[PDB]
Amino acid sequence: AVFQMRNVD
Amino acid sequence: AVVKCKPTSPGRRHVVKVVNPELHKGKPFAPLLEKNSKSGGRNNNGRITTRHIGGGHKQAYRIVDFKRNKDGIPAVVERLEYDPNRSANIALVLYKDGERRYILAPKGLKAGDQIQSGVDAAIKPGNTLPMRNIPVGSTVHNVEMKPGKGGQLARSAGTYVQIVARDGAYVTLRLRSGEMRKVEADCRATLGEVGNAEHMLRVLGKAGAARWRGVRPTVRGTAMNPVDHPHGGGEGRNFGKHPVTPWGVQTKGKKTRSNKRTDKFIVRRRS
Amino acid sequence: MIREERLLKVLRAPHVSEKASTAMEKSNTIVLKVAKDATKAEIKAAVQKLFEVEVEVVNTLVVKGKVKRHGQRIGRRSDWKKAYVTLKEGQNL
Amino acid sequence: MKRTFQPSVLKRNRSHGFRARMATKNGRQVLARRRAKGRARLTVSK
RNA sequence: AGGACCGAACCGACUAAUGUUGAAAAAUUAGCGGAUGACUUGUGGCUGGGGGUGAAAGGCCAAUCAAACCGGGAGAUAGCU
RNA sequence: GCUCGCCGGAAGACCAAGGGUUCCUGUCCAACGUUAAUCGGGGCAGGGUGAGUCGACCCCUAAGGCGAGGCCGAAAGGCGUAGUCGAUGGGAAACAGGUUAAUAUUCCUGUACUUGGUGUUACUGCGAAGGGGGGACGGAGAAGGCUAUGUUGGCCGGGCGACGGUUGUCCCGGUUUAAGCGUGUAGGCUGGUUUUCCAGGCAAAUCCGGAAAAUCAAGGCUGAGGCGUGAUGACGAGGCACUACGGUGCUGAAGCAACAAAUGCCCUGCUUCCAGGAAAAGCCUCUAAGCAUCAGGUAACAUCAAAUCGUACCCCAAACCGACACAGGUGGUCAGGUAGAGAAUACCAAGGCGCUUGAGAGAACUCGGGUGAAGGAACUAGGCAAAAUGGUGCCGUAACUUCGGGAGAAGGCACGCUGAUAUGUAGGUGAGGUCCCUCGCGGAUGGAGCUGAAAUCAGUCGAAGAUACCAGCUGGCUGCAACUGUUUAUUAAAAACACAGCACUGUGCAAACACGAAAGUGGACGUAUACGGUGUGACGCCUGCCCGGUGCCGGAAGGUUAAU
Repeated sequence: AVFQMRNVD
Repeated sequence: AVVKCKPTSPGRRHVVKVVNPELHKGKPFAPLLEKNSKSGGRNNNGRITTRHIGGGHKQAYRIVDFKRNKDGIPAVVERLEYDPNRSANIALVLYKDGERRYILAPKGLKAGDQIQSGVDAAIKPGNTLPMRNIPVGSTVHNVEMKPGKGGQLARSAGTYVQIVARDGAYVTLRLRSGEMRKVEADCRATLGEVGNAEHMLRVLGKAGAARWRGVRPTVRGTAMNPVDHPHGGGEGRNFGKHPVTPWGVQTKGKKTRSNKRTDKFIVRRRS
Repeated sequence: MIREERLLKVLRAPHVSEKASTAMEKSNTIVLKVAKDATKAEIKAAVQKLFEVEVEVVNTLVVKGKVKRHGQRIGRRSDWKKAYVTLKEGQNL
Repeated sequence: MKRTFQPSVLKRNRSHGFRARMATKNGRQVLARRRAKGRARLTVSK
């Protein structure tokens, strides 16, 4: 599945 | 005689049908029918050379007698018929020998009319005779561009072409566009004008109305992306860029014409 | 047609089975394997001469060879064509 | 969910059959490479 | 009469729970939208990689797409770990 | 083996796709099965797929592919004519019963049918790659006439009830039969026959079409279904009999009527509406080049041939597609009883299953549910989730509006059972009797029988009668988009996209534009009331000003300027 998303802290 | 539709449910309120009661309902004169399969707007390469074309109801092509080669023989109308391919109505005239051919219908046409092609033919609407016999200023349609080629001019409904001049072998013609253009007098032409002048009145009235016409939805380029169309991006509609075709040719204010060979026939630009 | 030499190879081997015996003791239809090709007529004539008995009607079918396997290696058998030669009142052997 | 693989022998022979390989020189080169490599199955069928 | 109404098949996937090394690499359950049409679907073709297609999300093109996959140039380059 | 439980518009059955012996039997338990396993879709072995008329092959053609020459391109190659291939289409013909452990429209039994070869006889103008006809087609809607099928009655066979009754207005079961053939009805379509003439259908024409006459009014085509035949039978509940207790032989009663009735048939109809609805062959006819006592053509009989290939099993799944015996995905066909509007839903028939780990204990906690006293959003980012509303008939219903809406607005009443009206009414269906008939599958008269709601009155039971399943929450202000749709398959269904409409601009046809070095196509077998591009986004009121900068059009003297 791994997915994606992002890490905008 | 157009009749505005009553507002029963949305997509019906704005519809304006153009009924034509004198048309003969029923199956088409079968032998002259022939197949006309939809192209989808694609060519032999399979690329979409022309966008916004596809789908729609199937249509069957019908041969029409452009040349009107049967001079001298009297003709009589049998019945009017609808033509899916064209704005103008077609008509099934009966030649005295029993041969039948479709012809574009003049506004003055009615059932039983005695139209007759020929050089010696009397000047009444529905006749198809060479322009050399035609008096100046008479309404004219279905004009041949070449001697006996057919009659590509004024095929559309409500169109008419006045002949304002006859000097030389040529006769000058006034196109419906308003552009002037010389045409050889030897070319055949039909007197009067086609009667479907109500054709402009239709307004479709729904989003799905274009679907059977083979028309496909139009996506504006500003809503697209820079990679797909020169317009696009800008975060929130915007515009900025000078308007252009997707291939980059300048839209609005650029004559694409480049023939030169036919400039001699162009007496004047359209106004 | 005959051309005896072509017909002689048609009858390569009888195919005995428990069902075939019931076919013979009741339906009087002898059962045997035939050539991979051939036809309904040659199979008939082959019984008309060498079996010296009249044929009522001939039937044909092809039984696919069941696949076998041993380890990663596999081995299909071979296809063969069963035939049902119905005999008249003149049947013998 | 529907799988990407939706088998049909008729499309299969037409798309990847020996005749398709013979349809053009580029397909014949494929067979030439499969032969040079050595293979039990030059194509696929029955 | 209707891109008309309620509502199964059929199609679609708005909410919420469960699931999160699941029964399932996106489902199930309880509701939902459309359901004579711009409908859905079977079968068989067409458009081939800076190209295709797109009622336009830069989405999709065999579970991968701000440029598919396979092989080759190729042991590319890397002042970096 | 005896019971329970689930589906039953399927979790039953069938075909295609696809799989490829998983099918049947014997035997085996290492490995395969999320457990043991004598079992299995597992190992081994044997057996199993029977076609003139099911399908493919075959004839024909669509979108297309290929393509003699040809056109074009550095080469490879691309395009394309005549042609050829291409079904998801069209084109000749088998139905019932029986049988096997597994195959049956295939074998057997019974009754049949089509197209050709050959022969006999009779009559006679036969003959294309050509002409014409036919094949040959849309959406929606309206009924009517019927069948599949069901209920009830009658008939026949069987049963007097484990517990108070049950020889009667009782209970149970059966009441099944095709293609073919004869008959040509309910209907639908069209005025027929004959003579003469013609610039048409590339050649010709007796055919089609056109034009003049004459004559006559029913001439023909199409067509379900019914009724006969097929059928002295077949099937058949149930018995008589041997019995490897898994069955096999024989015999075998009644086999009708009435009503209801479809999504199936008549219907490729009819009516109606624009969006005006493939292609060719087989088929019916026409002659030409030709044969013309022939060959051929048509008809009755007889005979022969109908090959090759598929045929087992799975078919919404354990076997196809998902790495799995995986809660997913997979097209068409068959459509029982009761209630109901219904293919919804509940309970059942036929039939298939209890889903390949179980036995216990009855902690939290978690998941799936039921109920809860008092309060009723005090919870929370937020009425999220649950709860609630829910049917038919009738009363009645506002602001606003493009006068169609809003609207099922909102808000209420009635709803079970039984009797009477009427021992079953209004209606529907329809036999006998009677009469008329150019006499048929006729019509009128006549009304039995069957079927059958809805209403009123009265009575009656429960806390509750649309009692279960099934089955809208409603109103008010306002933002946005006109609306129906479409969109990030796999976190965003939206105000985003589309949209009809409006406007601008390009384009006179060998069009602009677009694919492609080209050739050739698309646009379009269209012709400015058309087409392309751009912007805007129904409708109503409208849409002001600025050409300095930027872009573009128009203008041709001068300034400037390339190759030469």
